[PDB]
Formats: sequence, structure tokens, C-alpha cells
Amino acid sequence: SDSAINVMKWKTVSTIFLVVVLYLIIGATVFKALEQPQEISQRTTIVIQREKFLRAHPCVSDQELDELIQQIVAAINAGSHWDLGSSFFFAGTVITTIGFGNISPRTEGGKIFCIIYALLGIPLFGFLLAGVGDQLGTIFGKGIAKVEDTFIKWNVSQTKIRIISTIIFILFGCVLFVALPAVIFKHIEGWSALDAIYFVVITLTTIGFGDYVAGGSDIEYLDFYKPVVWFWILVGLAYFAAVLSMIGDWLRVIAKKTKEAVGEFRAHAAEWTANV
Amino acid sequence: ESDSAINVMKWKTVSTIFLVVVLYLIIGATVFKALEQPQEISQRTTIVIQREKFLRAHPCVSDQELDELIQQIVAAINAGIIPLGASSNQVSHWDLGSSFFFAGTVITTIGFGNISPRTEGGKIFCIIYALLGIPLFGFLLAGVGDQLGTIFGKGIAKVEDTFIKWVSQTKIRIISTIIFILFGCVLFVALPAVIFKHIEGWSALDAIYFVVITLTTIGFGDYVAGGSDIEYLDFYKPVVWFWILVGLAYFAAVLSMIGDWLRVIAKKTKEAVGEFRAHAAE
Ligand SMILES: CS(=O)(=O)Nc1ccc(C(=O)NCc2ccc(Cl)cc2Cl)cc1
Ligand SMILES: CS(=O)(=O)Nc1ccc(C(=O)NCc2ccc(Cl)cc2Cl)cc1
Ligand SMILES: CCCCCCCCCCCCCCCC
Ligand SMILES: CCCCCCCCCCCCCCCC
Ligand SMILES: CCCCCCCCCCCCCCCC
Ligand SMILES: CCCCCCCCCCCC
Ligand SMILES: CCCCCCCCCCCC
Ligand SMILES: CCCCCCCCCCCC
Ligand SMILES: CCCCCCCCCCC
Ligand SMILES: CCCCCCCCCCC
Ligand SMILES: CCCCCCCCCC
Ligand SMILES: CCCCCCCCCC
Ligand SMILES: CCCCCCCC
Ligand SMILES: CCCCCCCC
Ligand SMILES: CCCCCCCC
Ligand SMILES: CCCCC
Ligand SMILES: CCCCC
Ligand SMILES: [K+]
Ligand SMILES: [K+]
Ligand SMILES: [K+]
Ligand SMILES: [K+]
Ligand SMILES: [K+]
Repeated sequence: SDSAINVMKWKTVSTIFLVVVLYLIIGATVFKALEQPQEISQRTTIVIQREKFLRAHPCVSDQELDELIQQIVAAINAGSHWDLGSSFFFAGTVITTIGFGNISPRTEGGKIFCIIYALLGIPLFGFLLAGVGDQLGTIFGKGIAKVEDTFIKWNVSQTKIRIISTIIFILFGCVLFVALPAVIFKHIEGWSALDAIYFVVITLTTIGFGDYVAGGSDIEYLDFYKPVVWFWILVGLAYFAAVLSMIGDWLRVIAKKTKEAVGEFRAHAAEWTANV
Repeated sequence: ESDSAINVMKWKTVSTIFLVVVLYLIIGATVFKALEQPQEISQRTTIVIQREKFLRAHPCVSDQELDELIQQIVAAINAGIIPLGASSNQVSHWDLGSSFFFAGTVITTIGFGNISPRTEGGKIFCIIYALLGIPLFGFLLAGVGDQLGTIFGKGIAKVEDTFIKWVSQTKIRIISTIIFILFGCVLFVALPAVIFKHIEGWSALDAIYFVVITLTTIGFGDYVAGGSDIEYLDFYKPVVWFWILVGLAYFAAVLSMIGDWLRVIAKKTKEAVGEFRAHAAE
């Protein structure tokens, strides 16, 4: 029977799917909870700012303000953006699929090229990010050859120290690729503590909202900064990739334990209810 | 456990790719400023034109405070404001279902980002939500790919039988891969782009563009399906969810297929250089 196996699979697909569906639902309700209020208070005070700009400047008639705002919304569809190096940045947002999109093509040619550039770049960059991960993996693999010797000749031994080693990756990894660069961005970009960490995560997961961008504002940047941030991305993507994947297997583990633990609760209500 | 003889062979391959990437970026960059710098200038001279016609048409406005005004508008437009008087009431951006949409942009890492948290809590949650969701959604997109793969696997069991005429094994692989790309383009690129053109009002190019940008999970968010207030059959948006769920699993294989094509090109070209050497000497 071969449809027997596919019904085993589609059972597993559907349950995950509903987990995702319900993870979204829980998510949605927490975001609306967090953002609906702050959306109201920003919408009442933006109508305050508006009528206060008719009274604090009686020169402005009510009719020609509507015209200005149309002109500004029009110019949010443009904003140099496409200078010799921000177009290099842009090519970066494509092939990493971070895609901040503060900058995005407007020419139909630029869109058509971007389509081609992506279908060829996103694979290509991939191979780099695998090598970047290969080397960086054997770097930390040597690192545990040094730490899995001095702690393994004494106090409590194997099968739990794997749980200690994985902590050292996440802890040192957070420092090198989350903490240290967030501190840098705090000073250089002017972001708060939270915003910098936020920007790290959003960008290294390649979510890349682009509500925050490293380099995006009109500051003096020391000519070493932006290229250090390239290297950070190049390396830090390969880090989160493993980080996300590690979380991946943890879910697999949790899903086994929980599934069989439900089975335990079942087998003890049965023989609790047989007992009359 | 991990010798230096093989890792030197690897770091040789990493570095060459890296410089290919570096150069692919450079070529890219130069084609994009080529395409976009001009149209950035002409929009940016005519925005200074529009400016002076209401710099000096109203000198009573402080005019330091006009450049401050636009700062106050664009800063507030990234939460999403409709600051007007002939439409002062305002549909919610974090309503029941747009926050559901947003949670979608996170765990798929499309991240359009027209909407993004402002609250410190929303940022903190979003960080947690992503580190747990991006793995989770992964599992779904693997099953979604599993089923969809065995669907097309049965499809070729029907087509790899009737085209057995007086046939190779490794050459019908080249016929199969064509029907994946052909039918896949129609189901997941062409047909939905046509839908979007009608429903969203986008041109032909914009729709296809939006498909690709979104299905690769680039997700600039210069275009979004559902983003405006228009009508929305609400048959529509849930169909688009399903399209994404399936279409991500499609591009994943599509991009991966391109992946091995590069592997193949990189083999032929590497050995062709070596031949080009002994044959340019002559
Ligand atoms: C509106 S602007 O585009 O013209 N200003 C800029 C903003 C950022 C950069 C830049 O290179 N930042 C570092 C970086 C590099 C590669 C990648 Cl993929 C992501 C990131 Cl954050 C340049 C200009
Ligand atoms: C002002 S608004 O931004 O809040 N307007 C909305 C915009 C879009 C949607 C929506 O569901 N679109 C389909 C969809 C679904 C899931 C994913 Cl991941 C991507 C996409 Cl395109 C809902 C509201
Ligand atoms: C013989 C020249 C043909 C190329 C024409 C370039 C002029 C600019 C027109 C751009 C039209 C958009 C298509 C670009 C696709 C690369
Ligand atoms: C190698 C066979 C050629 C197939 C080229 C199609 C690649 C897929 C890119 C998406 C283009 C969709 C076609 C839209 C035409 C209106
Ligand atoms: C019009 C399409 C142009 C794009 C062609 C891309 C070809 C990619 C060749 C890359 C060479 C890889 C060598 C790597 C050696 C490890
Ligand atoms: C062998 C060295 C490994 C890379 C160390 C990463 C340091 C972080 C630099 C990025 C700071 C923005
Ligand atoms: C009116 C139809 C617009 C078609 C635009 C061409 C799209 C090119 C993408 C295909 C590249 C392989
Ligand atoms: C789109 C840019 C293609 C760049 C061509 C790279 C060819 C490099 C040859 C290196 C010798 C192996
Ligand atoms: C044999 C696994 C398939 C179970 C039936 C569900 C198929 C629905 C396909 C999507 C319409
Ligand atoms: C060691 C697990 C603690 C993390 C929270 C677990 C959520 C409960 C799931 C049921 C096992
Ligand atoms: C968000 C998780 C809700 C509790 C887990 C429900 C899954 C049970 C599947 C057996
Ligand atoms: C049978 C697998 C796919 C069937 C429907 C796909 C069409 C999506 C239209 C948006
Ligand atoms: C569509 C233009 C491609 C430019 C690259 C030419 C060199 C192969
Ligand atoms: C609005 C439907 C037009 C039919 C598609 C033609 C463009 C290929
Ligand atoms: C945004 C309204 C559509 C909600 C769909 C929910 C599950 C498909
Ligand atoms: C099988 C359910 C997994 C949720 C953690
Ligand atoms: C129960 C309100 C949700 C509307 C989709
Ligand atoms: K992404
Ligand atoms: K993205
Ligand atoms: K990923
Ligand atoms: K994005
Ligand atoms: K974006």
C-alpha cells in the first residue's frame, strides 16, 4: 500500500498547518493588542498637528494643504538613492532576500532586471552562504575540541555536556553577532538599545521590514563602517541560519515529547475509567 | 573528524565564489544606477519645481517650517496616516486581520514592512515571534512541498508512460523538468498575476514583479496584495494566502533547480578555462 504512506504524510502536513494557522491567530491577537492603541494615539495627534498648522499659520488656506499632501505622498514614491554605492547596497538586499526596500526600482527596466537579477543571484549568494557556514562551522568545531577536553576529564560526563556545548554557541554567538553589533549601531546610527537588537534580528532572519536600515540616514559614516556591516551580514546570516535551524530541531524534540505525553494522559484516563 | 587537507580545498572554493558574488554585486549595482539614476534626477528636479511654486506663493509660511512640516508628515506616514479633511476617518492598520497578515510577513520572512511594530512591546514580541515562527513555518512549507511534490510525481507517472515510443532514461528527465517549469509558471506566476492585474489594478509587469519579489521572499513591499482600501471580495485575500503557502514551496524548488544549473555551469566553465589555456598557447 502506497496511498497508506501518503495518508500518513497528509495527516502530518495538516496538523502542522493548523499549528501554523493557530500560531498566526495567537500572533495576530497579540500584535493588535500591542499596536491598535498606539495607532489611535498617533492618529488623534496627527489630526491635532494638522489643524494646529492651519491656526498657527493663517496664511494657509484649507484647500491648498490637501494639495501639498498629495504632492508629498507622490514623492514618497521616490524618496542620492541610486548613487555608485547604494545601488551596490540594493543588489545586496536582492540576493540575500533581506529586501529592506527603502530603495526599490521604479523604471520598468529596473523591475525586469531585478526579476532576472534575483532568480540568478539568490541561488548564487546561497552557495557563498554555505561556504561561509562551512568555514565558520569548522572554526567553532576546533573551538569545542579545546573545550570538550578540559571539561571532559573530571566532573559530570557525557550526554549532558552536549547541552553545555550548545549553550556556548548561542551565548558567544549572541555576543559576536547580536550584542556587539547592536552596541555599535546604537552609537553610530543613534538607535535605542531595543531598536538595534530589533534591527539585527529582523535583518539577520532576512525578514527585513526596513523600518530601520544601517547606513540609511544622512550621517557622516566612517569609511570603515558600512563595509564592516557587509561582513557582519555575510557572517551573521550564516549564524542565524544555524540558529533558526537549531530552534527547528528543538521543535521536533518538543513535538515528540508532547505527542507521547498526550498519549500518557490518554492511557491513564482509560484505565482510571475502566475502574468502576 | 575534520582534516586540513579537505578544508584547504573548501576555502579555495569559498573564496572564488565570494569574489564571484562581489563581482556579481558590482555588475548589478552599475546596471541599477544606470537604470534608476536618470529617473531619480528628473523626479528630483521636478520636485524642486513643485517646491518653489509654493515656497514663494506663500512667503507668510516660515519656510524653515515647511521643510519641518514634510519631516512631520513622512515620519508619520510610515505608521500609515491619511491626514486629510475630505477623508478624516481612517481604517485601522492593526485591525483583526491585518495583524494576522503582519504575523504572516514575519514567519515567511517576506516582510513587506508597510506595517511594522512601533510599540517597544511589539518589537520585543516580534523578535520572539520570529525566532519561533520562522522555524515553525518552515516545517509547514516542507510538508506543503512534500505533498505538492508527490502530486506532480504521480503526474509524471502518467506522462512518462504514454511517451514511451521507439526514449532514454536520463533524457526524459529533461522533458519532466520542462513541464514543471511550464505548468508551474502558469499556476503560480501567470494565472495569479492576471488575477492581481484585475483586482489590484496593477499593470502586467507590476503583477509579475510582485509575484517574484514576494515568492522569493525578497518582499520590498513597494507592492502589496490587499494593501489598499478598495473593495476586496474576501474570497480574494484567503486565496492569496493559499497562493503564498503553495507558491513559496514552488519557488524554493525553482530557485534550488537554478542552483544545480549553476553547479553544472561552474563545472563546465572551470574545465573549459583549463582547455582554453592549453589551446590559447597553441
Ligand atoms: C537610502 S540609501 O540606500 O541610499 N542609504 C544606505 C543604507 C545602507 C547602505 C548599506 O550598504 N548598509 C549596510 C548593508 C549592506 C548590505 C546589505 Cl544586504 C544590508 C546592509 Cl544594512 C548603504 C546606503
Ligand atoms: C493596510 S494593510 O497592510 O494592513 N492591508 C492588508 C494587506 C494585505 C492583506 C493580505 O492578507 N494579503 C494577502 C497576503 C496574505 C499573507 C501574506 Cl504573508 C502576504 C499576503 Cl500579500 C491584508 C490586509
Ligand atoms: C539596442 C539597445 C536595446 C536596449 C534598449 C535600452 C534603452 C533603455 C530602454 C529600457 C527598456 C526596459 C527594458 C530593459 C531590460 C534590460
Ligand atoms: C529554461 C526554459 C525557459 C523558461 C523561462 C521562464 C523562467 C521563469 C521566470 C518567470 C517568467 C514568467 C513568464 C512571464 C511571461 C509573460
Ligand atoms: C544573461 C545571464 C548572465 C548570468 C550568467 C551567470 C553565469 C554564472 C557563472 C559563475 C561561474 C562560477 C565559477 C565558480 C568556481 C567555483
Ligand atoms: C574569525 C573571526 C570571526 C568573526 C568575528 C565577528 C566579529 C563581529 C564583527 C561585526 C561587528 C559589526
Ligand atoms: C505585457 C506583458 C509583460 C511581459 C514583460 C516581460 C517579463 C520578462 C520576464 C521573463 C524573463 C525570463
Ligand atoms: C553575471 C556576471 C557573470 C560573471 C562571469 C564570471 C566568470 C568568471 C570566470 C572565473 C574562472 C573560473
Ligand atoms: C492521499 C493524500 C491526499 C488526501 C486528500 C487531500 C487532497 C487534497 C488536495 C488539495 C486540493
Ligand atoms: C523545557 C521546556 C520549557 C519551555 C516551555 C515548554 C512549553 C510547554 C510545552 C509542553 C511540554
Ligand atoms: C500554541 C501551542 C498550543 C498548545 C499545543 C497544541 C498542539 C497539540 C498537538 C497535539
Ligand atoms: C492541486 C494543487 C494546486 C491547485 C490550485 C492552485 C491554484 C492557485 C491559484 C491562486
Ligand atoms: C540583460 C542585460 C545583461 C547584461 C549582462 C551582459 C554580460 C553577460
Ligand atoms: C483582464 C483580462 C485580460 C486577459 C489577459 C490578457 C493579458 C495576457
Ligand atoms: C484578511 C481577511 C482574510 C482572513 C483569512 C483567514 C484564514 C484564511
Ligand atoms: C505538535 C505540536 C507542537 C507544538 C509545540
Ligand atoms: C470576529 C471579527 C473578525 C473578522 C474577520
Ligand atoms: K527572506
Ligand atoms: K525579506
Ligand atoms: K531562512
Ligand atoms: K523584505
Ligand atoms: K521591506
